[PDB]
Amino acid sequence: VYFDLEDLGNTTGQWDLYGSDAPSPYNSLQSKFFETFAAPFTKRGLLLKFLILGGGSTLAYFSATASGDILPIKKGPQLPPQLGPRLG
Amino acid sequence: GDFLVHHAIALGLHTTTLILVKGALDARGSKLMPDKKDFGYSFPCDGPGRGGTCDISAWDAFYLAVFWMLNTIG
Amino acid sequence: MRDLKTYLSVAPVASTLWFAALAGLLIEINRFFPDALTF
Amino acid sequence: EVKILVDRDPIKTSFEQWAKPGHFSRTIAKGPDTTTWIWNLHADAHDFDSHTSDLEEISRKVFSAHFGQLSIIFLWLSGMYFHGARFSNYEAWLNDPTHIRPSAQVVWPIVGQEILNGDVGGGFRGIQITSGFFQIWRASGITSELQLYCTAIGALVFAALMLFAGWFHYHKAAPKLVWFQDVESMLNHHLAGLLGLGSLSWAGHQIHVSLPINQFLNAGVDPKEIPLPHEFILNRDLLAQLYPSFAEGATPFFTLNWSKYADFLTFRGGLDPLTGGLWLTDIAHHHLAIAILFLIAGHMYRTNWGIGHGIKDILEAHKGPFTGQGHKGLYEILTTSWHAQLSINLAMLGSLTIIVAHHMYAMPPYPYLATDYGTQLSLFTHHMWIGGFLIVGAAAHAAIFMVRDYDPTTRYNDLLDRVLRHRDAIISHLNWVCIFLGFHSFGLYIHNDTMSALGRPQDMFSDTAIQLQPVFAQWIQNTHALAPGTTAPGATTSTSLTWGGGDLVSVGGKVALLPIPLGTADFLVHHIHAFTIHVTVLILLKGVLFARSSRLIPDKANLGFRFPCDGPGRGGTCQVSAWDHVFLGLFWMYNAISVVIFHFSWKMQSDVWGSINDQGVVTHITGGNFAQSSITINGWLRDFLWAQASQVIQSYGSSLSAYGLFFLGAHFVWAFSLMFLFSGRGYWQELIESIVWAHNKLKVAPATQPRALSIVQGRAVGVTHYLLGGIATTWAFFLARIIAVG
Amino acid sequence: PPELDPNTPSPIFGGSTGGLLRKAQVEEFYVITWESPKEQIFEMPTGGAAIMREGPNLLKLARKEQCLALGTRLRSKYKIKYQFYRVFPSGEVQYLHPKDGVYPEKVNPGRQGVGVNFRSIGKNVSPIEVKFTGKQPYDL
Amino acid sequence: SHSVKIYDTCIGCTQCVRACPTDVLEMIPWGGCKAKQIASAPRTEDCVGCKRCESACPTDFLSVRVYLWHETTRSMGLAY
Amino acid sequence: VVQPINGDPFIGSLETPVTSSPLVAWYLSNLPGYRTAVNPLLRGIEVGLAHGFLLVGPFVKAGPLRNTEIAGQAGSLAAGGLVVILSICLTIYGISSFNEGDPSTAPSLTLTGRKKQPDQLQTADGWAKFTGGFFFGGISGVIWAFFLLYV
Amino acid sequence: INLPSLFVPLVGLLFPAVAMASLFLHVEKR
Amino acid sequence: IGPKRGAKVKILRQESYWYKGTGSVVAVDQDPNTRYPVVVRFNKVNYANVSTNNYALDEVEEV
Ligand code: CLA
Ligand code: CLA
Ligand code: CLA
Ligand code: CLA
Ligand code: CLA
Ligand SMILES: CC1=C(/C=C/C(C)=C/C=C/C(C)=C/C=C/C=C(C)/C=C/C=C(C)/C=C/C2=C(C)CCCC2(C)C)C(C)(C)CCC1
Ligand SMILES: CC1=C(/C=C/C(C)=C/C=C/C(C)=C/C=C/C=C(C)/C=C/C=C(C)/C=C/C2=C(C)CCCC2(C)C)C(C)(C)CCC1
Ligand SMILES: CC1=C(C/C=C(\C)CCC[C@H](C)CCC[C@H](C)CCCC(C)C)C(=O)c2ccccc2C1=O
Ligand code: SF4
Ligand code: SF4
Repeated sequence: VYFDLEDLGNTTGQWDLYGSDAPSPYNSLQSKFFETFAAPFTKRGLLLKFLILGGGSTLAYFSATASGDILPIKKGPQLPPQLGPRLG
Repeated sequence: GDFLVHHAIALGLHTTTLILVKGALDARGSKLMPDKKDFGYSFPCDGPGRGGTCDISAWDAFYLAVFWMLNTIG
Repeated sequence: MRDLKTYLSVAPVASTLWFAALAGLLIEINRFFPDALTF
Repeated sequence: EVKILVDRDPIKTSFEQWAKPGHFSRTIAKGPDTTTWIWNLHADAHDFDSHTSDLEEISRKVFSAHFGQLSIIFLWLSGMYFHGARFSNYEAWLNDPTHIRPSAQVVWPIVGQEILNGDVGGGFRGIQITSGFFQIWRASGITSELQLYCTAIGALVFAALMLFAGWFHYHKAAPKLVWFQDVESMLNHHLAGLLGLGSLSWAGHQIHVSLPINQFLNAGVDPKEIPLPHEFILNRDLLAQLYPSFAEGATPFFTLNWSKYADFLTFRGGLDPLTGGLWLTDIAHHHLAIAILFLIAGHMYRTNWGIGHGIKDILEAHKGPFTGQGHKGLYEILTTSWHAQLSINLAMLGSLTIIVAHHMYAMPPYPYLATDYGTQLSLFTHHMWIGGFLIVGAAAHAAIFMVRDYDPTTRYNDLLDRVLRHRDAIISHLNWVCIFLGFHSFGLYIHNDTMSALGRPQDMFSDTAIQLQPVFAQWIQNTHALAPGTTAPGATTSTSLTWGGGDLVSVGGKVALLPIPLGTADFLVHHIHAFTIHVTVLILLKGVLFARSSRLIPDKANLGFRFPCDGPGRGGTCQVSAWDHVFLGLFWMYNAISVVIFHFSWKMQSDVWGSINDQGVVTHITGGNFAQSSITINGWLRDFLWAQASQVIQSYGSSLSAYGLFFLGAHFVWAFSLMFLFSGRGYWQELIESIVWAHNKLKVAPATQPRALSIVQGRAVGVTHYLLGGIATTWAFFLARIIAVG
Repeated sequence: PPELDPNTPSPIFGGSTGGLLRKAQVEEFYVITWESPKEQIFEMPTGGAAIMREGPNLLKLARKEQCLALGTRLRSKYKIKYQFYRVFPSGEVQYLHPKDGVYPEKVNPGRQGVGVNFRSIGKNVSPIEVKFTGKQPYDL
Repeated sequence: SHSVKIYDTCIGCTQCVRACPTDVLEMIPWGGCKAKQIASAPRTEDCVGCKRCESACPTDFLSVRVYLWHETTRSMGLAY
Repeated sequence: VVQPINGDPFIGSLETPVTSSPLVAWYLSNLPGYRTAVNPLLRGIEVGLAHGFLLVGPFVKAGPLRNTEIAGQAGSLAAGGLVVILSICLTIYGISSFNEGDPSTAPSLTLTGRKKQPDQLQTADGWAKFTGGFFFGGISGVIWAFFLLYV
Repeated sequence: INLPSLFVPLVGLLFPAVAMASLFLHVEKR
Repeated sequence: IGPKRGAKVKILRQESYWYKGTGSVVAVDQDPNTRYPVVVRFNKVNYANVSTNNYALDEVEEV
């Protein structure tokens, strides 16, 4: 009997497929490191300010100082340019 | 050469306006859908009954006419 | 026989015979008077 | 108790029903109220299910209709042999096959159309044929128009006999149902009978007519002076002088000294280097062995005695832990549903035709076929299309079986049920692999086009850049080339000169076959093939698995196989029917086969076909341009379509001008199809109302009230003109190009 | 007085990929019930064949239309009667069909008209006459 | 939810109620036609808008009319 | 062999040797994303570690500088750049999906049907800490691959 | 080059990302 | 009441397939509760393949 009004969670099959509530199997001191070093990135509102502005500034720096050895578009034309079809 | 393609062009003008005039003048209703005005300019259709009614709205006549206008200007 | 004459009158059959006769006529006019551009 | 069971005089022969359009259908028979009647009459003509529900009476209809088809084919062959006899240069072609162009059609002089009678050689003027009949008749040892005349009369007789049998087995002696259901007897009689006695008796002609006459042709003696075929039967010494095995007669056969026949029964392989085709001694030995296999295979199933299986026993005995009851119940399904039979047969017959396309190009079975580039490009393309159409037909009647014949209460089957129970897992998986294939095949081209446009040819997927070598195909090639000395000791040379290795064969300065190289470009176009085929199966297989129901339409099966939709609700349900999946799968089949034949045409002109020098300098038709050009879409636009379209668009004023007109005509029909596919019948019915009014104003309206085509017909008309115009365009493009440069 | 809903057995079915999804946990789902005179194979509206049990029969389904499709098939082929319900994630049940104990095909007193306009269709006003009102011509 | 409406030209033949795949419609007693019944649309929140009902209707000019309107997960026929 | 999912033949799924086998169920219940009672922050650190480390490969070895000496540095920056943009996707996914007070939308039952506390990964803060771990983990994982390959 | 190397990545990478992220949150809000 | 049987009536209902055409009166429902009591037959079917329809007394005109 797979129908029950008092347990609508089992009637619809709302089961955790592979969720294991086993305790943390990590180096517990590395945890204190990860919990206090990765901590400032755990506010989504501030992180969005950070990723948006930090990435925007970083993307701007890398593109502003990109050498000609990397970007043909900044290295520029080297050959002499050829004329237009009607002596243009 | 200029004669032939000018009649091609007159074909395109006449056919495109056919789609568009037929679209405007039947927008309120046709015998296949005499209450079309109650459904508005664009609606998907009126279902497969009465023989089939895909592309029966005035919006669809516009949609068809764009192909003919693109043809003509081409 | 009357059933056959009814079938021979059905739209497709009467059409091929009609258009066959037509094609033969137009072909022979074009064999006798070819290349007519005027008239 | 397998026996002949027939009913006497079931249906009276009468013209009464010829006079009554739509008699087969109770709805249609009442006569037209509207023009829609005209179309349903034709759409339902061969839908024998809708005429009668009696399975016996359905089977009798398909049986006599089959005779009708066989009658038509024989009449078709009669004309082919008759034109070879009466309107051809076949007799002249036998003396000079390297130069004279096969022609078997001559147009009457009217309205300037004589220009289609081209200077094809042999003192003849006609249309160059690409069906390949000349290479067949030569390989059959046919030497005169007299022999074709007699074959044409025999074909005409067989056409009458087949037509008589169709009328006979429907109006006079119509087999009972249980006669058709004796599938054991039929399989035995087709394996041993049709396939077996066909290959054996044809082997006899190859031995006593085809081998000897081709030896004289290849030696150089004039066909008018070659001894007539019956002289090799009346006088054995003629045979024995060509093959001394005939001296001992049928004695070495029964004494198991079969190795004595090694001069006309061989296992050489490769191609006869003076003719360009497979060795006629290898072919005759092929039909011999093949005939043996079928004669014994036609003894597998049980009939009026004890030995043999019941096919039901073999099915009911195969079932696993993942499948449950397995193939139980399939024998009742395949003995009561004609569409289930037709789905399998269309699937295999279609697949087999595509194989015939490959095998006939890489192992040219006819003399002087490999160097008639026009015939060979036609044959491969023709059989690809035939194969692809038959395959798409398998999905329709698989879909038709699910709507009409599937019945889990009477004819259950756990294999079919198991697939229906996880069709969402199948279709979603095929959906993802299609997305993977498309990105990692066509997307690489887009990468290349974008890289090449930006001046960065080092970043392309190319043989001179990031290389995608087809290692596995390359490996198989190098394997078969080493088979004759190693894994196939009896074989002298490889089964095909395509097998990456060996040398080359030329006929008349034209290359026949060389090893076909497979590089990066061949890698890309092969993953296009896998992509296009996958999407074709996705659409078609989805159509059959949800033919009865879906989360969107729980009672879809009640709406029939062929219906436009279930209305604008549920967000819109246009094209939910299985029939609409077949409609969509035709476009994708068309897509897939189009690039397959394009792949074929470009490869052959680039890396295989061409002219060989006095010293061996091969000049290919397009000079190896396939490797660097066929890896971008711009390469196919520019170096393939734009360049090879030269011939057809400058064919006017020459005997190839009919291809010029067909090129433009097929473009037209293709564009015309878009009117149907892009619009909808509501627009058209309203338009017709204004037109009907005008007729009423002048008292000229028909009592058969004009209706727009039905929604489904619109789609059928659309896809039909799309395929006809599309394919005909390539037809006119291929023939003009290959006849002008081949 | 609408029927009840206990915990009757379900038909014999091996399972398919066609059944309930997350919507049932979070929005709603449907259950159809019926009484069959004998065990027999029938087609599941979600694909495949199942065997209904004689007597009571409960079946969960994702949509109302799946229920009515199965039920329509129970009356036609099997000549059995059926009902179904809408079940919410709070356990709240809602009887749906046949509404007033009578199938909607047959007239039945006590039913009140909903959506009946007492005029022919061609008498709807023009859209301009209901512009800037919130009504369509078919609402008056 | 889609809007469904019945007009008084209805002859009460019931064909739309039988066609409906989600039980939107029912017959109710009426004095206006010989059959003394008229259609009614009390459950349009289950209405998907297939218009099977209009296909069924015999009256010159439909007595049952479906006006597709605001979409819900019921009108869109979603099982997910 | 092939059973209905959890014995219910009317749930839209199957239980096959791929979905639920002893080895499959073990490996899937051991991934950091199915550790329902452990800290979501430490889950994301392991996730970012594994992915950022994986992303260095394709960028460096296939990028527009793959055949230059500036290869390892550019694809690594491109690898971290891909981690930066993914962290914005993870962030906006949480801002839109979970509110500051909603409970976990994770299953509160088990395979046997008993009540446990839902995975707090499926909450506003539980997501905010997961994506914070991914970003820190993804940047250091890019650097760790950049450390082993070109240092 | 001193300005295109600034505005081309700004209008073609940053602005669309900021716009796509902004619109994703407005359209998903309730 | 209504037009006699076999009367030739012009149809005046605008939304009718036979609008401004004519049909033949089959019967007139004499029950005064019948809103559309005039049954009319036509010689050509409409788009639903129906050949007969009920009309109001004000929608029909003998000709
Ligand atoms: C697939 C079969 C096939 C095809 C496509 C062709 C095609 C052709 N043949 Mg050929 N032929 C064939 C079989 C075929 N043949 C066979 C089997 C024979 C031996 C009997 C011949 C003997 C033959 C000769 C002797 C000649 C041709 C010729 C031709 C060409 C012109 C024919 C023409 O205009 O007729 C004229 C058109 C008609 C007669 C059609 C008349 C239209 C009527 C009204 C249609 C009747 C429809 C009716 C309802 C059904 C009748 C069925 C009845 C047979 C029971 C054309 C390329 C000619 C040619 O090449 O000239 C250079 C020519 O002289 N053929
Ligand atoms: C003159 C001889 C003759 C006569 C009078 C009849 C009479 C009858 N047959 Mg019979 N039959 C005959 C010969 C004959 N048959 C032959 C030779 C065969 C073998 C094929 C059959 C096979 C047969 C079957 C299988 C069936 C009948 C049926 C019928 C009945 C109605 C058929 C009908 O409407 O035909 C009119 C039909 C046509 C004129 C169609 C033309 C037929 C040919 C084969 C078409 C080929 C055209 C070809 C494709 C070229 C077109 C393509 C191109 C132009 C684009 C009627 C009692 C049917 C019946 O009783 O069911 C109720 C039925 O199911 N017969
Ligand atoms: C041995 C092969 C075979 C056989 C026996 C059948 C038999 C059948 N099919 Mg099937 N089919 C096949 C192959 C086959 N098919 C293939 C290869 C496909 C893929 C294209 C299909 C796709 C298909 C669909 C999609 C449908 C069928 C249907 C049917 C049934 C009705 C057929 C009918 O009345 O048509 C009457 C025949 C016609 C009206 C002919 C129409 C003209 C064609 C389409 C154009 C031909 C163009 C020509 C080649 C070029 C000339 C152009 C020139 C005239 C200018 C019948 C049982 C129908 C059905 O409902 O089954 C129950 C249906 O809807 N089949
Ligand atoms: C050239 C036109 C065209 C294209 C590109 C497609 C594309 C597709 N069709 Mg389709 N189709 C077409 C015409 C076309 N169709 C026509 C004319 C018909 C009518 C018959 C159909 C009928 C049809 C059906 C019935 C089916 C498809 C399917 C598919 C999909 C196959 C899976 C795949 O390769 O995904 C990968 C996508 C591509 C290869 C497209 C190109 C991708 C580009 C190169 C990558 C771009 C990268 C990035 C996004 C850059 C953009 C950035 C920008 C936002 C700034 C795919 C989305 C099947 C499907 O959905 O299977 C999953 C399916 O069942 N189509
Ligand atoms: C009016 C339309 C217009 C258009 C289509 C362009 C197009 C372009 N500009 Mg330009 N620009 C414009 C006005 C415009 N400009 C004006 C008015 C200024 C002075 C304020 C500039 C100053 C400028 C600089 C300094 C640079 C460009 C550059 C560029 C190129 C790259 C895109 C970019 O960085 O934009 C830069 C855009 C701005 C600085 C914003 C100013 C433009 C207005 C304020 C925004 C327009 C909004 C738009 C119309 C929204 C309409 C849709 C709306 C209905 C939703 C591109 C060819 C780059 C280049 O040359 O590449 C090689 C570059 O370096 N632009
Ligand atoms: C091309 C063509 C044709 C023709 C064909 C022909 C010409 C055929 C022939 C055929 C033939 C002419 C055949 C034959 C056959 C034979 C056989 C098939 C045989 C068999 C035999 C056997 C089986 C054997 C047995 C035995 C043994 C085993 C041991 C010892 C004893 C004996 C010897 C008895 C036609 C006109 C139709 C049509 C068109 C095309
Ligand atoms: C596929 C195809 C095709 C082709 C066809 C063919 C080519 C066929 C062949 C076929 C064949 C080629 C067949 C054959 C047959 C044979 C047989 C079947 C025989 C038989 C015989 C017999 C019957 C014998 C008898 C005897 C004797 C004589 C003595 C001893 C004993 C015995 C009894 C054994 C075509 C083009 C149409 C197109 C479509 C598709
Ligand atoms: C153009 C076309 C129209 C109209 C085209 C139809 C009506 C075809 C007309 C076919 C023929 C030409 C009608 C006349 C047939 C008679 C046999 C002609 C007799 C005259 C003699 C010359 C034989 C619609 O029916 C429509 C159907 C649904 C999707 C879109 C399409 C489509 O786009
Ligand atoms: S097919 Fe034509 S009628 Fe049916 S839904 Fe699509 S548009 Fe509406
Ligand atoms: S179908 Fe038309 S007439 Fe028949 S009941 Fe429903 S609305 Fe009234």
